[PDB]
Amino acid sequence: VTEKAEFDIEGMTCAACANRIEKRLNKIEGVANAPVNFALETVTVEYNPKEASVSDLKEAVDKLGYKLKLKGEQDSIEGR
Repeated sequence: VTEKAEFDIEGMTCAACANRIEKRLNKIEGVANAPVNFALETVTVEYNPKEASVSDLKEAVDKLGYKLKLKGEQDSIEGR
């Protein structure tokens, strides 16, 4: 179905600005959820690697102005 990926944020960390992320990611067709964090400096995306990719959504964030890159997956631990 969908894969639960994490991305680490270099630029801004503020609720309303970050809120644009949600829409900028929800733009991806093959998306389910994108409950990004607006303090912890981490974006978290639930999307399928069929329709878009990390590179695409990364571009959406770069286009906002501030840089994005993958970290790994949901959380630092919880192997499941």
